[PDB]
Amino acid sequence: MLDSKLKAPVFTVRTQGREYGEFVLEPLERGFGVTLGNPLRRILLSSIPGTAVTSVYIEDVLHEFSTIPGVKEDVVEIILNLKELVVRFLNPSLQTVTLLLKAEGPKEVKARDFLPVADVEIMNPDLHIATLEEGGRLNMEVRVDRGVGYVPAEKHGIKDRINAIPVDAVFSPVRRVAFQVEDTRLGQRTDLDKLTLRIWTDGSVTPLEALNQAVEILREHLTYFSNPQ
Amino acid sequence: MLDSKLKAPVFTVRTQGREYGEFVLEPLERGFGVTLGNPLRRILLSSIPGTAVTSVYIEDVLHEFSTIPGVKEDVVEIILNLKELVVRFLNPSLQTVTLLLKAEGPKEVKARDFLPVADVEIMNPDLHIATLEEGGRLNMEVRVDRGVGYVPAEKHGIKDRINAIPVDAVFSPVRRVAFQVEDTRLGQRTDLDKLTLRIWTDGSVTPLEALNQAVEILREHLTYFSNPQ
Amino acid sequence: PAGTGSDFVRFTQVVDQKTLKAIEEARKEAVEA
Amino acid sequence: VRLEEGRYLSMDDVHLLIKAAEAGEIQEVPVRSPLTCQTRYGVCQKCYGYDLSMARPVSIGEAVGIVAAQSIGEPGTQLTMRTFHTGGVAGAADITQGLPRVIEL
Amino acid sequence: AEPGIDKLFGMVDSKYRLTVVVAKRAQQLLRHGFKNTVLEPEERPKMQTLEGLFDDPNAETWAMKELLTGRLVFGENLVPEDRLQKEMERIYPGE
Amino acid sequence: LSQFKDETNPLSSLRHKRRISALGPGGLTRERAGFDVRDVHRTHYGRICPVETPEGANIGLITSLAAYARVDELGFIRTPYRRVVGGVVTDEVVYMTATEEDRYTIAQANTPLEGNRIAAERVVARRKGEPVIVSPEEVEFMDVSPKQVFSVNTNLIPFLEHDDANRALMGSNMQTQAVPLIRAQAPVVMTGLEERVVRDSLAALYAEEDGEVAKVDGNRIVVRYEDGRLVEYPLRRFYRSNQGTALDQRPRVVVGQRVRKGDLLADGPASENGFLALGQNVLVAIMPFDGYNFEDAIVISEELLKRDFYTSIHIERYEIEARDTKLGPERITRDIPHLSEAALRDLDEEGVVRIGAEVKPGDILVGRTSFKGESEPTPEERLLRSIFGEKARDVKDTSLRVPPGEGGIVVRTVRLRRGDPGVELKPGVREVVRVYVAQKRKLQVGDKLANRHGNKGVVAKILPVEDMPHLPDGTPVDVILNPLGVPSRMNLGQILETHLGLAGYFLGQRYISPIFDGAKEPEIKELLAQAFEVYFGKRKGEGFGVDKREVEVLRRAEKLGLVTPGKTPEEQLKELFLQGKVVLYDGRTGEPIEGPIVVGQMFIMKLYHMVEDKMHARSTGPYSLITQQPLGGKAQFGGQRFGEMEVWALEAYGAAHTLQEMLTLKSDDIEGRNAAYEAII
Amino acid sequence: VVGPQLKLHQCGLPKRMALELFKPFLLKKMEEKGIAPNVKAARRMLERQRDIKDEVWDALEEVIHGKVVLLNRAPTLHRLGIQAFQPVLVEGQSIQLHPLVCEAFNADFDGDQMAVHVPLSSFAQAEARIQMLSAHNLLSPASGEPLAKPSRDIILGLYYITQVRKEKKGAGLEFATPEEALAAHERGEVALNAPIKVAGRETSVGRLKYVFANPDEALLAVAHGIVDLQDVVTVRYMGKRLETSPGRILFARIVAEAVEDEKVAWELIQLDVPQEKNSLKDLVYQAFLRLGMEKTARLLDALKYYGFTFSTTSGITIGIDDAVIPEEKKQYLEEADRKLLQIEQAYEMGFLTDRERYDQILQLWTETTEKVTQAVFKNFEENYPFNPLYVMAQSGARGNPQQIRQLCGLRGLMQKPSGETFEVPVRSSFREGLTVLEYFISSHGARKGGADTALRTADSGYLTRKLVDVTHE
Ligand SMILES: [Mg+2]
Ligand SMILES: [Mg+2]
Ligand SMILES: [Mg+2]
Ligand SMILES: [Mg+2]
Ligand SMILES: [Mg+2]
Ligand SMILES: [Mg+2]
Ligand SMILES: [Mg+2]
Ligand SMILES: [Mg+2]
Ligand SMILES: [Mg+2]
Ligand SMILES: [Mg+2]
Ligand SMILES: [Mg+2]
Ligand SMILES: [Mg+2]
Ligand SMILES: [Mg+2]
Ligand SMILES: [Mg+2]
Ligand SMILES: [Mg+2]
Ligand SMILES: [Mg+2]
Ligand SMILES: [Mg+2]
Ligand SMILES: [Mg+2]
Ligand SMILES: [Mg+2]
Ligand SMILES: [Mg+2]
Ligand SMILES: [Mg+2]
Ligand SMILES: [Mg+2]
Ligand SMILES: [Mg+2]
Ligand SMILES: [Mg+2]
Ligand SMILES: [Mg+2]
Ligand SMILES: [Mg+2]
Ligand SMILES: [Mg+2]
Ligand SMILES: [Mg+2]
Ligand SMILES: [Mg+2]
Ligand SMILES: [Mg+2]
Ligand SMILES: [Mg+2]
Ligand SMILES: [Mg+2]
Ligand SMILES: [Mg+2]
Ligand SMILES: [Mg+2]
Ligand SMILES: [Mg+2]
Ligand SMILES: [Mg+2]
Ligand SMILES: [Mg+2]
Ligand SMILES: [Mg+2]
Ligand SMILES: [Mg+2]
Ligand SMILES: [Mg+2]
Ligand SMILES: [Mg+2]
Ligand SMILES: [Mg+2]
Ligand SMILES: [Mg+2]
Ligand SMILES: [Mg+2]
Ligand SMILES: [Mg+2]
Ligand SMILES: [Mg+2]
Ligand SMILES: [Mg+2]
Ligand SMILES: [Mg+2]
Ligand SMILES: [Mg+2]
Ligand SMILES: [Mg+2]
Ligand SMILES: [Mg+2]
Ligand SMILES: [Mg+2]
Ligand SMILES: [Mg+2]
Ligand SMILES: [Mg+2]
Ligand SMILES: [Mg+2]
Ligand SMILES: [Mg+2]
Ligand SMILES: [Mg+2]
Ligand SMILES: [Mg+2]
Ligand SMILES: [Mg+2]
Ligand SMILES: [Mg+2]
Ligand SMILES: [Mg+2]
Ligand SMILES: [Mg+2]
Ligand SMILES: [Mg+2]
Ligand SMILES: [Mg+2]
Ligand SMILES: [Mg+2]
Ligand SMILES: [Mg+2]
Ligand SMILES: [Mg+2]
Ligand SMILES: [Mg+2]
Ligand SMILES: [Mg+2]
Ligand SMILES: [Mg+2]
Ligand SMILES: [Mg+2]
Ligand SMILES: [Mg+2]
Ligand SMILES: [Mg+2]
Ligand SMILES: [Mg+2]
Ligand SMILES: [Mg+2]
Ligand SMILES: [Mg+2]
Ligand SMILES: [Mg+2]
Ligand SMILES: [Mg+2]
Ligand SMILES: [Mg+2]
Ligand SMILES: [Mg+2]
Ligand SMILES: [Mg+2]
Ligand SMILES: [Mg+2]
Ligand SMILES: [Mg+2]
Ligand SMILES: [Mg+2]
Ligand SMILES: [Mg+2]
Ligand SMILES: [Mg+2]
Ligand SMILES: [Mg+2]
Ligand SMILES: [Mg+2]
Ligand SMILES: [Mg+2]
Ligand SMILES: [Mg+2]
Ligand SMILES: [Mg+2]
Ligand SMILES: [Mg+2]
Ligand SMILES: [Mg+2]
Ligand SMILES: [Mg+2]
Ligand SMILES: [Mg+2]
Ligand SMILES: [Mg+2]
Ligand SMILES: [Mg+2]
Ligand SMILES: [Mg+2]
Ligand SMILES: [Mg+2]
Ligand SMILES: [Mg+2]
Ligand SMILES: [Mg+2]
Ligand SMILES: [Mg+2]
Ligand SMILES: [Mg+2]
Ligand SMILES: [Mg+2]
Ligand SMILES: [Mg+2]
Ligand SMILES: [Mg+2]
Ligand SMILES: [Mg+2]
Ligand SMILES: [Mg+2]
Ligand SMILES: [Mg+2]
Ligand SMILES: [Mg+2]
Ligand SMILES: [Mg+2]
Ligand SMILES: [Mg+2]
Ligand SMILES: [Mg+2]
Ligand SMILES: [Mg+2]
Ligand SMILES: [Mg+2]
Ligand SMILES: [Mg+2]
Ligand SMILES: [Mg+2]
Ligand SMILES: [Mg+2]
Ligand SMILES: [Mg+2]
Ligand SMILES: [Mg+2]
Ligand SMILES: [Mg+2]
Ligand SMILES: [Mg+2]
Ligand SMILES: [Mg+2]
Ligand SMILES: [Mg+2]
Ligand SMILES: [Mg+2]
Ligand SMILES: [Mg+2]
Ligand SMILES: [Mg+2]
Ligand SMILES: [Mg+2]
Ligand SMILES: [Mg+2]
Ligand SMILES: [Mg+2]
Ligand SMILES: [Zn+2]
Repeated sequence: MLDSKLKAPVFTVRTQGREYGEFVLEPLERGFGVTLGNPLRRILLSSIPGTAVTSVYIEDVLHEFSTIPGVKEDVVEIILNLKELVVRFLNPSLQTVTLLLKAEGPKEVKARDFLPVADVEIMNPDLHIATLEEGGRLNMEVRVDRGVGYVPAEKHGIKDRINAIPVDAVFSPVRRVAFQVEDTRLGQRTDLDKLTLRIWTDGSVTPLEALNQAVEILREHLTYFSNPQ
Repeated sequence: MLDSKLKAPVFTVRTQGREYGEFVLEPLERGFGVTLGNPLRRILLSSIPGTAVTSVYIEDVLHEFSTIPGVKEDVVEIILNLKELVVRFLNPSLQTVTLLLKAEGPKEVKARDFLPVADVEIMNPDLHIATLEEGGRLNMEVRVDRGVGYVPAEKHGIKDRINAIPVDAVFSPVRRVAFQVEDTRLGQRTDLDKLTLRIWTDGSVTPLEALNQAVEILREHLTYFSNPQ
Repeated sequence: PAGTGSDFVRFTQVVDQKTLKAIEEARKEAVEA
Repeated sequence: VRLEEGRYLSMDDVHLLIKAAEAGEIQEVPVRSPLTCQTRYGVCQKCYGYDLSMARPVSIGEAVGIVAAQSIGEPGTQLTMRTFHTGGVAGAADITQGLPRVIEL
Repeated sequence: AEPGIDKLFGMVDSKYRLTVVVAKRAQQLLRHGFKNTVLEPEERPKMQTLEGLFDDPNAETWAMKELLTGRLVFGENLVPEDRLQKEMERIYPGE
Repeated sequence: LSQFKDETNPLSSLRHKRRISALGPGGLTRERAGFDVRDVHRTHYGRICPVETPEGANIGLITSLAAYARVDELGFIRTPYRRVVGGVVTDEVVYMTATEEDRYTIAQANTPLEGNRIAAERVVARRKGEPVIVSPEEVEFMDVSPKQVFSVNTNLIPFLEHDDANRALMGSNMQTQAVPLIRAQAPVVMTGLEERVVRDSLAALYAEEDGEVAKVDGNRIVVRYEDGRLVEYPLRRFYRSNQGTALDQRPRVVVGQRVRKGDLLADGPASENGFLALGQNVLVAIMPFDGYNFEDAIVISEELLKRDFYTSIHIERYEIEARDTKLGPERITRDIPHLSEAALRDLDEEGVVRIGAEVKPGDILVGRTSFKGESEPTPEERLLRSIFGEKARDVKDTSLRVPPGEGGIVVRTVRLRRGDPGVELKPGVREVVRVYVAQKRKLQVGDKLANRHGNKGVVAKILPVEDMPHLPDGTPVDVILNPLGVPSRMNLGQILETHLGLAGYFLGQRYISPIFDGAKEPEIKELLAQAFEVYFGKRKGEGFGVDKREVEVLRRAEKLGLVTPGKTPEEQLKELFLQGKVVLYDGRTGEPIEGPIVVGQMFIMKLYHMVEDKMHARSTGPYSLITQQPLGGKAQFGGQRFGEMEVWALEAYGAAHTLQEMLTLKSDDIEGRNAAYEAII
Repeated sequence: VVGPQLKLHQCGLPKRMALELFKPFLLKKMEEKGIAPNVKAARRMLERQRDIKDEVWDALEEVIHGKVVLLNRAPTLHRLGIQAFQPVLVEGQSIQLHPLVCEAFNADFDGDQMAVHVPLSSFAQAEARIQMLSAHNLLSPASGEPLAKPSRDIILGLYYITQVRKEKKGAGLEFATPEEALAAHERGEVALNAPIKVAGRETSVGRLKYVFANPDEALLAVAHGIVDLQDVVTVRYMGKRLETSPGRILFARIVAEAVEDEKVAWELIQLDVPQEKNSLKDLVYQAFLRLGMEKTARLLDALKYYGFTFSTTSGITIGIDDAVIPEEKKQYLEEADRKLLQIEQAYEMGFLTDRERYDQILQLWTETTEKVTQAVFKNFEENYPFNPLYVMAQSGARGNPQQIRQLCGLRGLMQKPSGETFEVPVRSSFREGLTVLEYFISSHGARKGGADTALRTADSGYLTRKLVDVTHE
């Protein structure tokens, strides 16, 4: 092709790591960059499946409002940092993975201290979880699932071990979406939308990935305009 | 299918006359009805290519603000009724068609008075253009093009004949879009978007048609995210 | 004694064209022998 | 126009009359009212008027008594309250304003 | 709002009278069996879990749907107080 | 004269401690007088906050004294005043009596000073009660600072100066209702007392004399003073405040740290870093939504809940007694006579409920068995028992159940049986059972939040971050405040706070603006100017310019009168930003909101939930002995009160029967309610 | 808590509360269904939260169908203090009320708690939803005036949309006669002189550039960014070449649509001005008398809707640069200032009595004060027709003249404890620093105001009592 069609969007990309991901695409007809960036943004913040802590079990702790000796942090401040942790499985076979951890003595248990698990990777190694002092026992099991959106610990109420405690599920791997529609000058006319959205991600998935998934959800949805009635 | 997928959008339809066309579709996840109705609306008002008067030339009239003897109507009100006229070509070969008309003596020149043009049809036969009296000469040439959205006569400024006058371009066969997102309840969860958009059309195309075209333009656009660079 | 408690409306009966004939029939029966 | 006797004057009518008085044709208005009912412990239709919660005529069996006392109780909260039998004995404090007076009244 | 409330208000000499009729109507529309209606065949009362309102959801929503039509008859003294409840039970089954 | 210590949080406590009242003995002021007393008298300067009084029937009668206010030798509220001999002011101060004050010509703090020298010929001063423009030669005394004019509880308001004395009250009182959030956080803009507060109040734990830390336990911090000593400092983990708000001391000092004498070792229940913190700084758009923030409603970004922001830990305390009845002592056994084991589970410890057990409404907290009838059995119930199993614990189930509303996770229990160590078990009381329950209260629709300027609204809709207002750069707004609630009330202070906040956001900094001697519009405009560089600069460097929407709003902007026409979009936005507003995109459509909208960092608090918020709802229940009107108690809600005002309301309508039911079937008619119920069933 | 989408007709109540309230009615419905075998069963089934099958919610939701409840407010001052609505079960603790009736009950949402009762007898329910429902009692018993009218936000919305702008009037454009006045002044607009909305009697160039045939035509251009809703344009409606703004045109439709009787929609509406609370109020009253009760109800929500919607886009908020201070302030201040000196010289001599001096001073201020007030508005009315704060006040929306004054101009004379107003005024506005004393000074009259409400808040029925004891019969 050479004219109208060859003048197709030049989807260029610039991505560092698995977090930030810029996306540019132009030219575009009058006010389309908006018509696109917006829905996609809505999707990228709600639809996209992710992963996050859904249940925790501590050695001698029975409820979330307790305190563990030798451990500055309190159970609640810890289950909180866990929500911050970002994991990443590589295939469907992993619906629910339970990462194990057990540390003692003067040590700053970070997320890198979890025993490795085959198909699972941890994007949050140095993440702080607690500061143990002398005689500080800390043996725990933190469940991890693949879901979508926000699920209050009250809503699911996971049941691994009777003494375990449920945590709020934050699935959207996307941290924040953003899109700009700056005019672009191309020979003929000037009124040309130049969409370019910036995506942030916890690490679980990647910008590019997220975007792909997003656009699909849409496409698939557009398909629902098939059988009239 | 029975659960999640059978719970697919119940695209129902209600269309009376090629003009008005209601469209309902539910259930839908949190805030999607909006994510859908909005872009579609943007499309239905700009993309849906259409046709409409873009330039006019009168026998002895030079200025837009003149008056023609034997003709009650004034140049400004006549160029106005022209904007109301709806035409329809049948293939790409017709980008710009100039309909000719010449009527004299006591007659109510309607749109059916234009000399027929092979690849063109007039959906607006009985449209009132003027009421001619004794010694009323009326020889004109009105250009017609295929475009998208609204184009002020100031923006294009067509140049057929030096004495001709540009008219505001209204190609979009769509008269007005309107979508509502009223809550709907399906079992366990009540928060359910129920999108339902109402489409108006000049007659050229139909609601249903317009919608179909719209969703496609989007789909097609969603594909441009293919080859990176 | 003011609202629906008004001696004006306290007494008001409702009917069906069906029941209407039924009671006249009750009166028609009053004709002895 | 001929505003027939016994008719219920709509706001539209109260508008026509004010317009008439503007032109100069009337100064008073003969009208039924509660201050002259015959119905002892009652007040008939025609002497009351229009305003039910609706705009048509009053419907029979309505507790005008209370409906009145209320419509006047609510606004009461907006009036001023310095002293019930208003004014203070000093120099020459003449009238009484706000709720204090409405009491006195 | 509610169906032809105005239309209703007009069919009565007094606002408050209307409420008494529908009430009493809804009363007997249950007591003497719910199939004591003057309108049912084609388009009459309906609900959506299924079209199940055809049997017993809202009583008075029927009384009104009926009274809006010209089938019922309300008066101050139309039918002798006691002989009414007697004749209605004889003709309307459902218990 | 005495009541419950208002310790909803440290402040509440501190303010309550320093509160004055007229109501008392009987030889001193009663309830018949007041109109001249309840007025903020003239002498009420630096002696009594003019706004600290309550809101309602009790006004002027109960008031908390001003900051510097001090009761000398005998109940005469005095205030500080510096001596200014001749045109010379001194760093010396005299605590003057209310009476002696009349005797002199004092001037205000806000008077240009070159140190000891006064700076203007005509300078303000206030003789006994009146404002008078005096000469530097007559100025004998001067006011120490603005802060002495008001209370402690009021002096915390940022730009009080720009707030109607009437709404500032709402503010001052609002803070007393501040519930400590697990996520403390000091306001983006403070006044300068936050430190002194937590400190003078006993919020956080400070270090006595210099030294090093030895151990840092989640329960204790044994430090080592360089004097050769070492002491263990316990930390009240999760103790029960009179009002239910938690009070923990989270250490902020690491292992082996040389401490500076008087430096926080642990923070207070709600102290960020030795700074007071009673709400949470939160970005805010200030426009009208789809009626969701109607007259005083507020819309919340679900995102705020994603982060455990406005979550608050609450501890309730249930209690039940084993009473000694002449029909047989009430036994405290794990035996609940009539139906399931499923419901017995958590009751584990034969009787009491097990630790760490989630108790939902209805569940058993403690089992109790009293004796059935009043004195004789029941002939009807006798046949019934025999039928299936005559032999049965013919006893009643009067066990402590989770009251409607809610229950959390047990965290402690107390049992005081026979052989009491040294407790005071009331007569008849065989033994008492206390059970403490805790629940994490997250921000939910119906909860009420209020800034320090008096804007008090309730949450009306939690929106998904999905579609609520977002700035050009991704970041969405947390809360949306309707504007119609600001012209009427006259508190621009909040607007003045929002703006400065906008700066502090991209400038990543917190400020301090004293009462009457603080930040000023030009200075704010300045910092904003600095902010625009951070916000837009990076935008220029990251690779992009202005949107089509950004320019779109700009047009409707100049046509408005906000941006000087002609100048460049970049230059236009700067001006427009300096004004405190920026362009926001409707997260729902992607289009802009025609017209620059201000947004910023506004400190907002969560208000405590009184027991009334527990959505009451009674169907049927007990009834008083004497009068036969409904009554609630432990579990069953009390009946609502149907008073005359309402009676009339009904009377007005033609609601005849409806009114009778309220007087018969629903409350007093014995035979009625009974026949009623059944009839319905 | 406000229930925006809720309809007058209804109100949102927590299902949780519903359960308790309608327990008996629920129990029997349970037996009706397979949910429970009997009463005692159904009861135990509900005795514990965690033991309720979701089928029960579908049971309650079914029982409630049709029936309605009553709602009460803190002070029940008039009959409307109680209204009827159809419940719509909702999650949560809070109750969802409609905003329009928020006028009848004096209720804000800073925590005001309402109550609710249940009409049992088929009769009670009859009267309840017939003569006590909310959408049937629109007009007030006090004044025939509408009680349920576009309150605060809705107005603001409906107003912003229907309004016309005006701009710089450099060159003398009075096109009304020359054809060279059309050509040249049309180019000058395209230039940087004549604006789209200029003072040009017959028509500003803005009206010249655009001529819309059909109605819809008008709005599309707007949509396409060619025309703002508040700009002056020409359109061809039913047989008329009307020169009105898009916004106005649209409004016409909203009503013309709420009630399909389009022509009847133009006869009772005044699209010749911005929609004010009165304009609307009137609109409502007309709609009532003219069309019908229930139909009027529709138009009500219709307005409630667009009002809200437009409001959010309008983008009107409140920044510091909105409370504009008139330049004449310093003038009117200094003028009255020196005049105050005159009164002083006139006293220092012995001309005026100690009292004369006083009363004469206050006078001056009272005047000067009232002066700036008209001054600030004149500023807005002249320069910023669309100032946030100013729009809310003029429109029925929100904001009192005196109030505004306190912000831009200045709050001037506060009285002493007793009553004798101070001699010195409060020179400052809320826009700038209302200084310490100035503040303290204000604090005085603050207490008396509160001391006045308190002594009243005590007994609200005092007056109404006396009246009901002599009027009930
Ligand atoms: Mg590249
Ligand atoms: Mg996560
Ligand atoms: Mg272990
Ligand atoms: Mg702790
Ligand atoms: Mg696997
Ligand atoms: Mg696999
Ligand atoms: Mg180590
Ligand atoms: Mg390590
Ligand atoms: Mg990973
Ligand atoms: Mg250590
Ligand atoms: Mg388990
Ligand atoms: Mg971020
Ligand atoms: Mg081009
Ligand atoms: Mg452009
Ligand atoms: Mg991350
Ligand atoms: Mg892809
Ligand atoms: Mg169909
Ligand atoms: Mg939804
Ligand atoms: Mg000409
Ligand atoms: Mg002409
Ligand atoms: Mg002519
Ligand atoms: Mg014409
Ligand atoms: Mg074609
Ligand atoms: Mg061709
Ligand atoms: Mg073309
Ligand atoms: Mg709809
Ligand atoms: Mg459900
Ligand atoms: Mg539709
Ligand atoms: Mg079709
Ligand atoms: Mg079709
Ligand atoms: Mg009545
Ligand atoms: Mg017979
Ligand atoms: Mg016979
Ligand atoms: Mg007989
Ligand atoms: Mg016979
Ligand atoms: Mg008349
Ligand atoms: Mg005259
Ligand atoms: Mg009379
Ligand atoms: Mg009488
Ligand atoms: Mg009062
Ligand atoms: Mg008032
Ligand atoms: Mg109905
Ligand atoms: Mg009839
Ligand atoms: Mg029948
Ligand atoms: Mg049939
Ligand atoms: Mg079904
Ligand atoms: Mg079914
Ligand atoms: Mg069917
Ligand atoms: Mg009939
Ligand atoms: Mg008939
Ligand atoms: Mg008879
Ligand atoms: Mg019988
Ligand atoms: Mg018979
Ligand atoms: Mg307290
Ligand atoms: Mg005494
Ligand atoms: Mg006294
Ligand atoms: Mg008093
Ligand atoms: Mg004081
Ligand atoms: Mg002392
Ligand atoms: Mg003392
Ligand atoms: Mg000196
Ligand atoms: Mg000096
Ligand atoms: Mg000295
Ligand atoms: Mg004094
Ligand atoms: Mg001197
Ligand atoms: Mg004030
Ligand atoms: Mg100190
Ligand atoms: Mg200890
Ligand atoms: Mg320190
Ligand atoms: Mg903090
Ligand atoms: Mg902290
Ligand atoms: Mg809103
Ligand atoms: Mg619970
Ligand atoms: Mg006994
Ligand atoms: Mg012993
Ligand atoms: Mg105890
Ligand atoms: Mg609010
Ligand atoms: Mg700001
Ligand atoms: Mg300062
Ligand atoms: Mg200051
Ligand atoms: Mg400075
Ligand atoms: Mg500025
Ligand atoms: Mg967004
Ligand atoms: Mg914008
Ligand atoms: Mg009891
Ligand atoms: Mg009880
Ligand atoms: Mg209660
Ligand atoms: Mg019974
Ligand atoms: Mg069970
Ligand atoms: Mg349900
Ligand atoms: Mg029903
Ligand atoms: Mg209102
Ligand atoms: Mg009220
Ligand atoms: Mg209100
Ligand atoms: Mg409020
Ligand atoms: Mg309130
Ligand atoms: Mg009641
Ligand atoms: Mg209503
Ligand atoms: Mg509002
Ligand atoms: Mg001009
Ligand atoms: Mg001239
Ligand atoms: Mg001429
Ligand atoms: Mg020319
Ligand atoms: Mg020029
Ligand atoms: Mg130029
Ligand atoms: Mg003009
Ligand atoms: Mg244009
Ligand atoms: Mg114009
Ligand atoms: Mg017309
Ligand atoms: Mg429509
Ligand atoms: Mg119709
Ligand atoms: Mg219709
Ligand atoms: Mg019509
Ligand atoms: Mg019109
Ligand atoms: Mg300005
Ligand atoms: Mg502004
Ligand atoms: Mg001055
Ligand atoms: Mg004077
Ligand atoms: Mg001006
Ligand atoms: Mg001027
Ligand atoms: Mg001017
Ligand atoms: Mg004024
Ligand atoms: Mg006073
Ligand atoms: Mg002064
Ligand atoms: Mg001054
Ligand atoms: Mg000032
Ligand atoms: Mg000043
Ligand atoms: Mg100022
Ligand atoms: Mg100041
Ligand atoms: Mg009294
Ligand atoms: Zn009479």
